[PDB]
Amino acid sequence: SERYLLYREWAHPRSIYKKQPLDLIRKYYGEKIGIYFAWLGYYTQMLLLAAVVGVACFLYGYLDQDNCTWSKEVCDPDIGGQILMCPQCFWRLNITCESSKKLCIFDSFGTLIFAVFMGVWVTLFLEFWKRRQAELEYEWDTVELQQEEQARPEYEAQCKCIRVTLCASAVFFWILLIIASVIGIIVYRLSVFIVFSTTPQMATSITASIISAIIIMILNTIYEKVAIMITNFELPRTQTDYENSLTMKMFLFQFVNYYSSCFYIAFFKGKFVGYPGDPVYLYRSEECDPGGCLLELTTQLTIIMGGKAIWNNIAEVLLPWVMNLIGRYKRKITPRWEQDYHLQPMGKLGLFYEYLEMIIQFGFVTLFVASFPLAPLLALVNNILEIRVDAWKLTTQFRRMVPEKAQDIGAWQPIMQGIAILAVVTNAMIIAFTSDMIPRLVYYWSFSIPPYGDHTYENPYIGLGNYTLCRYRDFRNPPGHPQEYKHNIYYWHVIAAKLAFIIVMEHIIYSVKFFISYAIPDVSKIT
Amino acid sequence: SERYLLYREWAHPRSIYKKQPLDLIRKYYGEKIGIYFAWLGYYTQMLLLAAVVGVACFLYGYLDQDNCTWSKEVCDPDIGGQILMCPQCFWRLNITCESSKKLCIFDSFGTLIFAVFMGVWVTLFLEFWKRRQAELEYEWDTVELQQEEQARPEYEAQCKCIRVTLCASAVFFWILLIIASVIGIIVYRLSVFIVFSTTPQMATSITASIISAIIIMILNTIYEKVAIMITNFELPRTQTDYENSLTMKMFLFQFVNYYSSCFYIAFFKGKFVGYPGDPVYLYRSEECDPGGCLLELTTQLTIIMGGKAIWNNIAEVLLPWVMNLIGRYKRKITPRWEQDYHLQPMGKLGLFYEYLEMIIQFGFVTLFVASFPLAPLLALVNNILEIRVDAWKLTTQFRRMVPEKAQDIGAWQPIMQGIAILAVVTNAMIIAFTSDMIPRLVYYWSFSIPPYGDHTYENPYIGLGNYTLCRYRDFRNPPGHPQEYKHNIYYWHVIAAKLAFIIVMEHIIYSVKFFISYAIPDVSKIT
Ligand SMILES: [Ca+2]
Ligand SMILES: [Ca+2]
Ligand SMILES: [Ca+2]
Ligand SMILES: [Ca+2]
Ligand SMILES: [Ca+2]
Ligand SMILES: [Ca+2]
Repeated sequence: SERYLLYREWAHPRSIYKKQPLDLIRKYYGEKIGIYFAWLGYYTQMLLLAAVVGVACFLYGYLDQDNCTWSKEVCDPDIGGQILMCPQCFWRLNITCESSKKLCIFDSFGTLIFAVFMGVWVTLFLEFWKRRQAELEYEWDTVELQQEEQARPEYEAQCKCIRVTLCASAVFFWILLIIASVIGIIVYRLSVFIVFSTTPQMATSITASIISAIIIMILNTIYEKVAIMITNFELPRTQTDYENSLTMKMFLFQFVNYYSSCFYIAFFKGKFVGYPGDPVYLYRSEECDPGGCLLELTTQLTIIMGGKAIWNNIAEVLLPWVMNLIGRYKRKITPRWEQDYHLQPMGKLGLFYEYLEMIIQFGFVTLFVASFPLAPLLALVNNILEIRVDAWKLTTQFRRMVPEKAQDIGAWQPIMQGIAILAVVTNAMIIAFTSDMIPRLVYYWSFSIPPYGDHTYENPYIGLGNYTLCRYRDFRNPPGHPQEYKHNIYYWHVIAAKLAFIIVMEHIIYSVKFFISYAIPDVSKIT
Repeated sequence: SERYLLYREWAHPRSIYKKQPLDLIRKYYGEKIGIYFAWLGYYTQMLLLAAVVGVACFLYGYLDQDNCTWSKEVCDPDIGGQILMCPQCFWRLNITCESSKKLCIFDSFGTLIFAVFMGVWVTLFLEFWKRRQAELEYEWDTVELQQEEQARPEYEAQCKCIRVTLCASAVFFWILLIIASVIGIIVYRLSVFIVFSTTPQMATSITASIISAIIIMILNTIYEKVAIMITNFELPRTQTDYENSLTMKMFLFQFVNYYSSCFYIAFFKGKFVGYPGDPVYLYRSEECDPGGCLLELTTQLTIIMGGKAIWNNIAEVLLPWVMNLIGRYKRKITPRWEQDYHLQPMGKLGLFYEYLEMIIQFGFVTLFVASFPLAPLLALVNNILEIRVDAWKLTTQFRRMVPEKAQDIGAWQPIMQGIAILAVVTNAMIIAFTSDMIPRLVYYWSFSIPPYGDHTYENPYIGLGNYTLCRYRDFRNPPGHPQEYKHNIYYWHVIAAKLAFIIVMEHIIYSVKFFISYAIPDVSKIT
């Protein structure tokens, strides 16, 4: 009774805090299932330390929240009460004072330290993963005879370059489709901010994040179906080619869907707004708060990740169980074959979707870690739950999966490598453009001086208000400058500082990654 | 008589324009010699197209030299004759007019196009090289039984972590030694510019380049001897470990020696000079011409490469021949063994030094290609000569080398990969900081406008001259500014433009390299 023990001591909510019998699940399910579960466990282990360091940096930021001079000035009625921000489509900073209280934690030097540590942690991730992979290759004898692969039945049924190009054109067309949907989310925020105003922006951002997550979830299944149909339409000569093409297309689409809103908030929202005179029109691109949209990006990421965890895990629990229930309703002693056939077959893909979910989670954790250090914590929790729920679906709900030989996770590993190659740069960008820490450091080290400071060490504006001078979130020329409402020394200084920081961080982190890869061998000494 | 034919149709100055019998030299010398010669031939083939495109861009620059507005203004007595440059340690731009005539060609948009093409060419280099390597692996059956390697006799004579650390400390100490020698070259220019002044800077730069090349050549043999002694002092368990350690140490030292002056001119010389008030002291770091030190870097690179080619090839011809002559003088029908024993043995290293020379040439061609597009041309010539001279030294001068199995060039290939990873960035930097094209483009696209321009579309200064206002090569505040002799909008704008260009070029070129590597498979379809 291998399955009885495998369900009692594993694949059960009660046994969630027990080690995985990797050898036993290899003997039962197969090599691919075992290596997937081992990879998930190692990912959880690394995210544990990631979360510990993130919580440490978050506590550092929370402790320094009391000494946040800018946030306290925002919340100070003497100065913050006199802030007159220009309209987006004349809200004072007071309504955003509490936001600043939770925003100074988002952009603090502890967050930069954690971003550097996250680069280091991503570096340590892949090397130890491949060391463990070689260890498992030796232990389980994964390296065996790789005989010539049999052609797919649909490929041989009808026995092609133009078709591949048409498939690529359709994939890019659907990429433009989801991009247009995200633009609709931009239109939604513009349309719903006015009614919310009659701070409203916080609820608007939360609702927009919820709507975007729901749209992503809805479109995920639609693209799964259409991509399966398209990949069947094209002809891969082997099943491995089918798997690789489907992996590439699904990864591209899920990357775009999940990270389109995140990239818009990090690198597009509020970047190109100009000045109230001659504002940029498309129409009337979204603006952002003085402290940047790092708060909005953090809210969006937290909402997406938590909703994904909760709702997706509940769905993974129920949908196989719902299908089993509906099969049992179709219609008491029953044999093993009858008991197992009335369960959903896994399919030739299998763990592809769970791998895709974990890769999306890795992208959320690494690509956008400069926003809030608390992403790994919840991610760790997710992984914990994931191990059990997946195991449950592989033991009780679905049938038994045919064993497969898999010395590695497959095309997901190079994808992750590329992800890291992007993620470093992305984090740098988030610290530079998205996070307003660079302007604060620039002020603190170059403008408190007496030469720059004082310390020793249509026209709807008139219709919508009776204010004389409004403060905009830009470094452009204030009134009294010879060329007012235009770029100045401050704006180009800040942009140069951001670009120099990006270059320095990219080069230093890449050098550290190269040093770690060279010093740490890909094969363990014990192995 | 294999050697007779191999000397008649190959390894001879007359047969310099004939294809290499790769199969015949594999049958005679071995796998490693054949793969080295094939790699050199393919490198020459790629440098042929590199040189063609470089000459095309150089001709474009020479044709546009007539329309170089800045250079013609420099050579115009009405404006160029009124240029009053501040002293380095008050030379007018007229003495440098001809230099500007040959400098506008150095920094032209054709050079930027050629730098992009050089990134693309470096990308195409390695992929086709490894395709050819796999083809040769299949053809020559290079993949054979790699039995356990025998321990070195000196390693087993005396049967260690502290010793390795001491060796690394000594290597870094000698790196500091050559750095100090380059600093002495900096002191030499400061000391010899005054006597040359009594344009002098051109002759000073040429003499400094000659002296630096001679010093590099002198120190090369010294480091070869000391590195051999140190590597014998340390204990590698196998000959391959000895080869890898020697390769790393020799490559690091030769990289530092050859490229220290180049990096100083590109990224150190004239970068930190400040303003005549409170100048930077160490003492009195070197300054540069208004058009940047790209002319000096081009002169240094051309001198180093041409002198290396000519003198090093003559030495490779003569030194084995000189040793043969001195052996024959020691003391007529003689047998084969007597005829061949009176020749210098190749040694266990063999083609290591020729590989090192070619890697240094590749670094000169790629790392510094943003200076002058004519480097590949001469480099091609070098390679041509190299093939013959090396072959001669392997056939007539030295003895026959023991055949060795080498499916690849070895540790030089990853080194080259890293070189390319640096070279992209380096070229970007040379275009940004070293090349003054970015300030010219910034002016042409942002300062000709009426708001910025006028077009519609101790104190030794008084002792050394009676001038009132001198023009310095910096964007700092001119007199009349509220904070004069200080950074302004222009300087930070230019620095931001340089950093943004570097970031854009790095990302675009890296994306192109990734696309080329992914699209072009590492194995040929015919293979
Ligand atoms: Ca999930
Ligand atoms: Ca799951
Ligand atoms: Ca590594
Ligand atoms: Ca040479
Ligand atoms: Ca040579
Ligand atoms: Ca490739």
